[PDB]
Amino acid sequence: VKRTYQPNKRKHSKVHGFRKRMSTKNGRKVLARRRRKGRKVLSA
Amino acid sequence: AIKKYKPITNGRRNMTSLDFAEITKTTPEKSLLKPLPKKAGRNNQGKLTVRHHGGGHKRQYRVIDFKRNKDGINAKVDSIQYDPNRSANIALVVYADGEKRYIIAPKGLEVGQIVESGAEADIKVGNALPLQNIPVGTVVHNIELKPGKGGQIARSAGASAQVLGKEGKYVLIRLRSGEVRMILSTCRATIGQVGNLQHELVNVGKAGRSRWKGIRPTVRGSVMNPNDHPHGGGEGRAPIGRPSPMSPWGKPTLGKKTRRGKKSSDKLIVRGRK
RNA sequence: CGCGGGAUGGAGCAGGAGCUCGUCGGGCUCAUAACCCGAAGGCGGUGGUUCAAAUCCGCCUCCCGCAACCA
RNA sequence: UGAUAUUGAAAUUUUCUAACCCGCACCACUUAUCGUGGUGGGAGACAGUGUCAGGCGGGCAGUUUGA
RNA sequence: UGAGUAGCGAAAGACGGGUGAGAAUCCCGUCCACCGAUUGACUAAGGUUUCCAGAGGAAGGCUCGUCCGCUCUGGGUUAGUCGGGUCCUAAGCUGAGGCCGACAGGCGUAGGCGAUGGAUAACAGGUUGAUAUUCCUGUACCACCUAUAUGGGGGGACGCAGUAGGAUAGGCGAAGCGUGCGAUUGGAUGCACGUCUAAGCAGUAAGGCUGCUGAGCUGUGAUGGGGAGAAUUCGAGUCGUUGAUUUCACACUGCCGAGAAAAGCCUCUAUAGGUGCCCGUACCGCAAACCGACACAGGUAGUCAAGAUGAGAAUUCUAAGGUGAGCGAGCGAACUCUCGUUAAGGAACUCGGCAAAAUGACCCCGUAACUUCGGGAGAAGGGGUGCUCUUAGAGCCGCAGUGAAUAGGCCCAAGCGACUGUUUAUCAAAAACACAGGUCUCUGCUAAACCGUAAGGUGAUGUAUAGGGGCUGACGCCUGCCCGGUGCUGGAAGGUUAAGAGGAGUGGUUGAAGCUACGAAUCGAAGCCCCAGUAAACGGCGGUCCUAAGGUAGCGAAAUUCCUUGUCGGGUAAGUUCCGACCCGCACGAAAGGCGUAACGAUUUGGGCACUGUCUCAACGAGA
RNA sequence: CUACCCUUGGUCAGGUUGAAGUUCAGGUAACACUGAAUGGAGGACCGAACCGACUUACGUUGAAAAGUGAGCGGAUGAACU
RNA sequence: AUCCUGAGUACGACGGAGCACGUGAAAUUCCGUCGGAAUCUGGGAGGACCAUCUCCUAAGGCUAAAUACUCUCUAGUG
RNA sequence: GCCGGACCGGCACCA
Ligand SMILES: [K+]
Ligand SMILES: [K+]
Ligand SMILES: [K+]
Ligand SMILES: [K+]
Ligand SMILES: [K+]
Ligand SMILES: [K+]
Ligand SMILES: [Mg+2]
Ligand SMILES: [Mg+2]
Ligand SMILES: [Mg+2]
Ligand SMILES: [Mg+2]
Ligand SMILES: [Mg+2]
Ligand SMILES: [Mg+2]
Ligand SMILES: [Mg+2]
Ligand SMILES: [Mg+2]
Ligand SMILES: [Mg+2]
Ligand SMILES: [Mg+2]
Ligand SMILES: [Mg+2]
Ligand SMILES: [Mg+2]
Ligand SMILES: [Mg+2]
Ligand SMILES: [Mg+2]
Ligand SMILES: [Mg+2]
Ligand SMILES: [Mg+2]
Ligand SMILES: [Mg+2]
Ligand SMILES: [Mg+2]
Ligand SMILES: [Mg+2]
Ligand SMILES: [Mg+2]
Ligand SMILES: [Mg+2]
Ligand SMILES: [Mg+2]
Ligand SMILES: [Mg+2]
Ligand SMILES: [Mg+2]
Ligand SMILES: [Mg+2]
Ligand SMILES: [Mg+2]
Ligand SMILES: [Mg+2]
Ligand SMILES: [Mg+2]
Ligand SMILES: [Mg+2]
Ligand SMILES: [Mg+2]
Ligand SMILES: [Mg+2]
Ligand SMILES: [Mg+2]
Ligand SMILES: [Mg+2]
Ligand SMILES: [Mg+2]
Ligand SMILES: [Mg+2]
Ligand SMILES: [Mg+2]
Ligand SMILES: [Mg+2]
Ligand SMILES: [Mg+2]
Ligand SMILES: [Mg+2]
Ligand SMILES: [Mg+2]
Ligand SMILES: [Mg+2]
Ligand SMILES: [Mg+2]
Ligand SMILES: [Mg+2]
Ligand SMILES: [Mg+2]
Ligand SMILES: [Mg+2]
Ligand SMILES: [Mg+2]
Ligand SMILES: [Mg+2]
Ligand SMILES: [Mg+2]
Ligand SMILES: [Mg+2]
Ligand SMILES: [Mg+2]
Ligand SMILES: [Mg+2]
Ligand SMILES: [Mg+2]
Ligand SMILES: [Mg+2]
Ligand SMILES: [Mg+2]
Ligand SMILES: [Mg+2]
Ligand SMILES: [Mg+2]
Repeated sequence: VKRTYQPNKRKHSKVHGFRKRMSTKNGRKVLARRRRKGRKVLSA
Repeated sequence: AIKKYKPITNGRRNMTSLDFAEITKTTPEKSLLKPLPKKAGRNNQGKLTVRHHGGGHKRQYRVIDFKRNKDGINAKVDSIQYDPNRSANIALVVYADGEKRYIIAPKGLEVGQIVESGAEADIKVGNALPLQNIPVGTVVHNIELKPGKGGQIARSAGASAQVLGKEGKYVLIRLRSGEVRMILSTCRATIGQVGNLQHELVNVGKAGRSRWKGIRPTVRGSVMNPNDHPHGGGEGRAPIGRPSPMSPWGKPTLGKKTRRGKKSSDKLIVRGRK
């Protein structure tokens, strides 16, 4: 059966990547939250 | 003329089509073509704002000269051609300086005819003139609403208007809908009636042909749910069940007039269409 | 099975008893009908409230309307 | 839908132009269907917009709908 | 605990030899078996070292393990030409100025980014444990470098179907050549394979179009290579037939639904030497490495496409190649599952013929009611297929000849829906939705409608033969009455009302004025009250009385009928279902359409034939 | 993932039926009309790939959190990808 | 007190808001719309408002400290 | 309750 996750390097980077997060105010809020929590990984 | 298909299949039963006899050239003028991607009833936000639009055959736009603002130069009708973007056929005309333009093809126009535009042009089918120089009683089409803007009225297949009178700086015209209204006398119109008169006689015949034309199915409100439509819900089939039939957005949709008041054309419209 | 409404000259309707048709007598007509003129004739019942009851109290004998279910 | 502000000028609703408006034409910025200016044309103290007011308003909302 | 219980995830293995502490499970060999429009081969995504060699056996592997996609150590991916960038644009995204918006921000012009498309120069052979159009060999091509010698136009550039051809690839046959082999089972002297070689460069060329184009062929490339082969040297590349799904080529014809852009490119205003970057390249890849928690019977785009049989990429057996499936050994109980057969009967089973049986290919006869004249139709129902010989006959054999496998069951009647299509991913595929067609209504264009606070948009680069919304739902015949109520449309300014205008007048305070709190006539819109019209608007179509008016046509115990298994007829031996009638319509009825309707249906319902383990009534056999 | 849409690509073994036109022949005053051949239309027919999911059996601490076996619907289109 | 001393301001009407205070007899402060003063013989406030008295002098600006907090640093505490 | 006609018709209605 076809499952929900169909990985795609380009789609992953374009939707969840660092530059996409930077492009919006709320995305920069995401990055700030992860930096505050101390995450090793900030984005895709 | 109209050709009626034999009932070889249930789909072909009662189906009719135009024979396209009046079409002389089956290919368009390359230099007058522009791309025309489909919007499918979706606006700049990406949201669907007009229902029942989508799909359909790919089309290329033909640049049409609605303005007819090339005066004093005779143009010869090169061909009559199919236009997927409008009900009327179009005419490829070649001016004496070699420039080629597309015009709405009027009824009775033929290959080799000479057309012209301007105040001094003769009253003949295909000639474009200001409404000030068109005699009363003349059948016209492609009528401007503002000088130099280009024809906006009576462009559909078989559409025409009759010049009724000349009052001051305005000309009284009767439109296809029956409404009689004033139009600035410096506005231009083309002599004659738009061709392709049998366009309206076509029996589409099957659902697929509408799909080719790009029309997606219409779902009746009464077979929806209450959260979708005021006509939704009810056990089994249901009548309207409210004082007036409703649009999907909760507005009365049978007889309720929607033309706004305080329009500048209120003083220009003499008789309503009804 | 629960709730409610009705019983008016002979007929259909009004409602502390009148309109129309029906009957009788006379007239008009060759005769009948139609028509015209006069006369008579009535609160479904059973008990009570009431100075006094078609009228109000409850019930009785039928008809009529809504409803008689969630399993 | 009315008042009032933007909002002016003359007759007695009509007129005018100059504010305001034009998903109107031409020109320039400019290899530009945006915009901004310029000129014409249309319209015009109306419209639009602000404030106040009356009306409509299951289109949408918060709730009530006893024992 | 359940319990040494369930399970150990589709299937064919056997033996010999080896290794080893230990072997059904690892390696080698022989035989056997399975796939083969694929279990074969090659691209892409995705994964990211899983790739290779040596070593190892704790844990992982549903058993075992000496083995591994596991552990340890060391390795492996080579490009001017392949794919991408240093080229082009599509949707879309972004956007200098700009427009809009409490903020945050939204939009948008020029421009820019952006392949799934356009442009663009390299082939063949060899080689490793692991890379190869990348390394090597031979032979090329492209861009640039050095020396000798900006506007116009065109083009790119395009759909779908079908047909007739040319060529080539590929298949087949003869063996023309070549290479082998030549048989201890009765016989013969026949048996089995091979039969090629690119880009580039010159010559040419079937065609096609109105000179331009054009598949392909020939030579060269190539005393090179590769080769069925013999013991490093030597070795054949020929005749016929068939023939593409490839290519000429979206060339030609036809059709309506009318089929990108931009750049590269075109056109008008030699030789010689040298240089040539970055990213990817391992491996898996219809899967044990991807998505499914798994070494999971699932899902995963494209390409290549052999023989016999055949219409076929169907069927069965095979080729190339790959595989024997990560628990086994016995036994051959019940019971369960998957298969095969079955006396006599043949739907008696059951809610219901559910399931199964039956039909089935090709060729020839032959084919009804009804019909929208197309259909219905493969209607139905019947005949023939083997092999040998002669040139349609004569023979031969079997129980049986499309001898296997694969390949419609059919008929009669009724409800519903015209039809193909769509739907509740995961209990409903339908009579529901859609539909072509009909009608009503809105909308004169900065249209109406819709999204958005707006700007900006969709509608539409459309313009009443157009666009939006409501209802109905092919087609045929048709669609009756009611405008009193509600809605909608149009009148009227008579009454009623708000802000605002207006100030009669009254009080507080100081005889006042002043300040102050109120404040009455009168004016002041839409709406409403009123009138009219409108039913394919919402609705309504009763009980002499009343109403706005009391059901026309057609249909009717119906997908509607409660009584009810109404009554009568047909069908059965027997029929609460079915069909045909009646009308007493609890409680049909004309676009929430009425009545019919050929064709269509994995629709619902009744009957019949064929057929059968559905059943009387079970029995035996195969496998898990 | 799924619904719908936008741009740009790709795919559909084989059989069957035989629409419109055209030509020839009859026929006419001229048309209508007719037969034969040609032609190859269709949300056409049968049926693989492919897309579905009607029935049934199995599975129901599954091989699988929706599957498998056998039949079944569509299969040039409102097709699938 | 001859001159100057903050004008679309103060203030008012309407609609709101902030004031403990829900429009209330609601003073006092602010916003939008519209109107709109006076000038030391002036102007504002003392909880509607008037008068008297009392206090003050809006419509310009600047101004440490006592106050709030702890991701930190230094030294310590329970 | 406020008002216009002959109760009717609009408006008003926060113990
Ligand atoms: K990759
Ligand atoms: K046993
Ligand atoms: K319409
Ligand atoms: K009405
Ligand atoms: K597509
Ligand atoms: K106030
Ligand atoms: Mg629509
Ligand atoms: Mg529904
Ligand atoms: Mg609703
Ligand atoms: Mg309803
Ligand atoms: Mg109902
Ligand atoms: Mg509600
Ligand atoms: Mg609450
Ligand atoms: Mg209770
Ligand atoms: Mg235990
Ligand atoms: Mg045991
Ligand atoms: Mg046990
Ligand atoms: Mg056991
Ligand atoms: Mg077991
Ligand atoms: Mg296994
Ligand atoms: Mg494979
Ligand atoms: Mg390995
Ligand atoms: Mg183990
Ligand atoms: Mg390893
Ligand atoms: Mg933008
Ligand atoms: Mg390799
Ligand atoms: Mg590789
Ligand atoms: Mg993994
Ligand atoms: Mg798997
Ligand atoms: Mg799979
Ligand atoms: Mg697939
Ligand atoms: Mg096969
Ligand atoms: Mg395994
Ligand atoms: Mg038997
Ligand atoms: Mg037998
Ligand atoms: Mg039998
Ligand atoms: Mg039986
Ligand atoms: Mg029985
Ligand atoms: Mg069956
Ligand atoms: Mg067969
Ligand atoms: Mg259907
Ligand atoms: Mg269907
Ligand atoms: Mg379901
Ligand atoms: Mg289902
Ligand atoms: Mg319907
Ligand atoms: Mg009326
Ligand atoms: Mg009427
Ligand atoms: Mg009943
Ligand atoms: Mg009905
Ligand atoms: Mg009707
Ligand atoms: Mg109706
Ligand atoms: Mg119907
Ligand atoms: Mg059967
Ligand atoms: Mg067994
Ligand atoms: Mg293929
Ligand atoms: Mg079909
Ligand atoms: Mg089929
Ligand atoms: Mg589905
Ligand atoms: Mg299946
Ligand atoms: Mg079928
Ligand atoms: Mg004050
Ligand atoms: Mg001051």
